Amino acid sequence: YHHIVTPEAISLALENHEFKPWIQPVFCAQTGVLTGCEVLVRWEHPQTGIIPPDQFIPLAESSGLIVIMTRQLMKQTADILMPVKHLLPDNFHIGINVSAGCFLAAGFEKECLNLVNKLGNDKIKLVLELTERNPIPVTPEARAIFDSLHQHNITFALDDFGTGYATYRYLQAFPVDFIKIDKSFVQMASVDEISGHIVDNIVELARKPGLSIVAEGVETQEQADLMIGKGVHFLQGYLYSPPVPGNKFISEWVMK
Amino acid sequence: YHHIVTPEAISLALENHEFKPWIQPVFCAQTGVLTGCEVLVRWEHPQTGIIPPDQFIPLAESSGLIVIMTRQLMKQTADILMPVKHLLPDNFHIGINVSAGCFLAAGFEKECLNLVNKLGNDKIKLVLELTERNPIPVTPEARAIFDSLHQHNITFALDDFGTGYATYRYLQAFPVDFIKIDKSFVQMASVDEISGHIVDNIVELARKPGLSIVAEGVETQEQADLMIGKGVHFLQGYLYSPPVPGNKFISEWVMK
Ligand SMILES: Nc1nc2c(ncn2[C@@H]2O[C@@H]3COP(=O)(O)O[C@H]4[C@@H](O)[C@H](n5cnc6c(=O)[nH]c(N)nc65)O[C@@H]4COP(=O)(O)O[C@H]3[C@H]2O)c(=O)[nH]1
Ligand SMILES: Nc1nc2c(ncn2[C@@H]2O[C@@H]3COP(=O)(O)O[C@H]4[C@@H](O)[C@H](n5cnc6c(=O)[nH]c(N)nc65)O[C@@H]4COP(=O)(O)O[C@H]3[C@H]2O)c(=O)[nH]1
Ligand SMILES: OC[C@H]1CC[C@H](O)CC1
Ligand SMILES: OC[C@H]1CC[C@H](O)CC1
Ligand SMILES: [Ca+2]
Ligand SMILES: [Ca+2]
Ligand SMILES: [Ca+2]
Ligand SMILES: [Ca+2]
Repeated sequence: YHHIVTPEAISLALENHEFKPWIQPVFCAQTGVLTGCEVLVRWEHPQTGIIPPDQFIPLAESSGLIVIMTRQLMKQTADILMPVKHLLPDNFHIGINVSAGCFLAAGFEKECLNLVNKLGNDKIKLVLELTERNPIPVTPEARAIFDSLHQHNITFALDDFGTGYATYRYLQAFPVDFIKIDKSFVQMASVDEISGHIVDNIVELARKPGLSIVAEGVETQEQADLMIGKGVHFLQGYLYSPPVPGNKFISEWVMK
Repeated sequence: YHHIVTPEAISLALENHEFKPWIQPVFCAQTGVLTGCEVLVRWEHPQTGIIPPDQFIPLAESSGLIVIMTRQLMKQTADILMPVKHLLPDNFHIGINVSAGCFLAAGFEKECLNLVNKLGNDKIKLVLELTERNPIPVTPEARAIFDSLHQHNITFALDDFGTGYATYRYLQAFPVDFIKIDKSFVQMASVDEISGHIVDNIVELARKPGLSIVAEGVETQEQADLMIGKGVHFLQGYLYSPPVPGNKFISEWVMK
């Protein structure tokens, strides 16, 4: 078959609450312990099964529907974690992918605070994951939103570090708290006379005062060893677990 | 807008010859003259319009249908250029994206030769664009195909340079003739204290093989200037032209 995703299809799916948060664990690189997670959206379409984000997020962004989607994902994430919030490790980080439209929408900050207040400000840390692809623009208006969120104890990550066109300029405007190295670099062989120099360079550029580095996309122990050896702070990847449904995240990570 | 497609849908589209070669011009960095092109597939679906490769190539590759697709694209490319082959610049390069399945299929080399023989061996140069993503495996069998194609005056490019896990190893197994710097790096701002150091590093690593370098994805004169100044040999990008249909490529680039 040939299914076509249009704004009308996404909008109906939102009405039916078919966009679910799946969750991928994040770990301390030095101790191996659970420190957090990233929420990754999945469209659980009753007739066709699970549709991944690459087959709808870009249209959700250009149509504006992402705003409603992310609002639902944040409510649902809170609903999943509320019953086990007392079992989470202290300072448990929750990563939410935030596109430019979401960030700039009126009431965004109130939705962030609502998630934090449900789970416990003393307990979790909300991490808003931003990207240089189709980015938040550098305006005083955008920086004011960013600063207000920071003042309310919300933090930020930069996704896909090493792939952006003007990353220093971006970080100047949006001084985030975490740098997530793009998976492409995380998976490069240290011994390779080309690729080992690339990942070396990217990781060195990522070392900035106060910024914690997350190596995302770790698939093998040898990738993990390279990142650990470079003093990266957090690890995320298929080696540990792909993203899983809420209940499975609770059963396999919060409880283990 | 997002098309969720099955092997059965691709196969029917191949039966209907709906996969068309679009063509993007490539230029000499020093003189600005037309030197070649890259063929980029477009699914011209009669009911829904033009579907880009990101919404079907990966399934074409995993299903095996890419083999038939590329065979069609090569025949069609020859059919487009045959009527104007005498008007092409001498040594006109034709870049064809070749996935692992295509490369390894019996009769691949004969399909390459058929294209070359139609357009003229002393006239064009067929360039097979390979990628480290889902790559040809490093086996004696694979290297024998690669060598035989080289002995028949066919050449190779490495796509997406700067993104592969073990690029030196890859080039040692598959000693290509051109390096294409990935667009992500070509578009980095030289003045950026992060991104300028990344593109600097990637371009210096791209010299290491001592091959011709193509900068793809050039969108601004400043990107072009950075690449020209670094001694890159060829330029390709929206600054000059996006990929266009065959007739338009002939009318706008081949002809004057
Ligand atoms: N091969 C491999 N892949 C790994 C590994 N570890 C993690 N990943 C995948 O890498 C992606 C990480 O998220 P991302 O870079 O922000 O990249 C994300 C993000 O840009 C976007 N996205 C996902 N969820 C959301 C969302 O709720 N909102 C928005 N605006 N974008 C989202 O979709 C992209 C793709 O998401 P997913 O398909 O869920 O793909 C996810 C994740 O499952 C690994 O070890 N190996
Ligand atoms: N933003 C921007 N983009 C530019 C610019 N100049 C060129 N591009 C785009 O960058 C891509 C370059 O091809 P690629 O990296 O091999 O990346 C290709 C290639 O991996 C694959 N693909 C395309 N045609 C074929 C094919 O016939 N066979 C196979 N196996 N893969 C193909 O799909 C990918 C995407 O192709 P396209 O969507 O046609 O996208 C093309 C091209 O239109 C620029 O200045 N700005
Ligand atoms: O657990 C550490 C956290 C690092 C920031 C990332 O964005 C989410 C997880
Ligand atoms: O025109 C020069 C050619 C360089 C190799 C590329 O793969 C296509 C164009
Ligand atoms: Ca992310
Ligand atoms: Ca990533
Ligand atoms: Ca290519
Ligand atoms: Ca590329």
